Amino acid sequence: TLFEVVKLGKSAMQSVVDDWIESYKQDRDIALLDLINFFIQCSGCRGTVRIEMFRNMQNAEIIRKMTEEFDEDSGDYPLTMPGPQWKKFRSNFCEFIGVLIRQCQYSIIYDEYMMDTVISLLTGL
DNA sequence: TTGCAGTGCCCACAGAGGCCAGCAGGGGGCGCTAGTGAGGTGGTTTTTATATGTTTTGTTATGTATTGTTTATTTTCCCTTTAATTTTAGGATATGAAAACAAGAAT
Repeated sequence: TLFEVVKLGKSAMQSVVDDWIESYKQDRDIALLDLINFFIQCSGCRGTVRIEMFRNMQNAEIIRKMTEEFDEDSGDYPLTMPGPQWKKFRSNFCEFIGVLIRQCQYSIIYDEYMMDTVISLLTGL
């Protein structure tokens, strides 16, 4: 529930950034799954990415499936819904990306693992 | 004149072939109808589309609460100066205790 944790009043953004760093050092797959799930539920898609469906089958059919499994109740998406709670949601989202990527610049960002999948999925979407 | 060898004629029943009704062969043209097949029109609904009313969303303005700012009255740390207050002899007191005297008592 990293989408909800980042959204619903995160006390310290660097704290959950370090939590994601610790989970990635523990196991790359689960932290990558959590980051992808965070991005998908940040896109307004209420579908949840699973371990095998992230690991095995590719990103374009993931995009097609989440287009089929968007599960909307309205046409609005979290980038345009009214204001306050969602405005601070968007700010926390941007700051989480910035702090998470910038904090790993010393040793983690040269493992050549997360950026391939992240770039592929984000480019496809 | 006759017997014999050969001819004439008349009939008749077969023999034959045209005449004729009967009958079957292939094909042309009409009287009439059941049964679909398709095409056109009308009705129905229906579905898209359009417009109106209500409500939801976004924007604006006012009031309250929070943070900051130079005063500003504590307040408090640090002097130099007294006002109790304490300590050390120095003399006087007192209350005791021997010491001498005087008074019973004994020898």
